[PDB]
Amino acid sequence: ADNKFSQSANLLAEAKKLNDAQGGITEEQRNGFIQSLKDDAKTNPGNNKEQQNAFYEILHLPK
Repeated sequence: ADNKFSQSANLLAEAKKLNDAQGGITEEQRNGFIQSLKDDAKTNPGNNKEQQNAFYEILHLPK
């Protein structure tokens, strides 16, 4: 029943490890995460407002 969580929260944990193992991602790498957050989530009203919060954590970290 852990399917209601968007992959964003999963990528939060996963990218945390991935990025470190890669030795810090470059600017273009994050564009390969932005698409991975929602993929094609249709932009569900309210839901994506929630997704936006996770979006805010992946597009930048040292900035």
